This record gives sequence, C-alpha cells and structure tokens, in this order.
Amino acid sequence: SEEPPISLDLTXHLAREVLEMARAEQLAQQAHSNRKLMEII
Repeated sequence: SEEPPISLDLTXHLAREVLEMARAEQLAQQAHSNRKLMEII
C-alpha cells in the first residue's frame, strides 16, 4: 500500500472477464453438468 489503486481500478473493467467469464464457466459447467446428472434423476 503506497501507490494508487491503478491495478485495482483497471481490474474493475477486467472484472467482466475474471468474474463474468469465471462465473459464466461455473454456471455453464454447473448448468450442463447439473442438467446431465439431474436429467438422469
């Protein structure tokens, strides 16, 4: 903690990558995995 939050601020934009993409891949894996498993039950 010395320099300004430049990397944090820019990460704000890129949150639509590491949080949107990550969250999507989780919802997608856990949509189709869950759907394939649940389709069996």
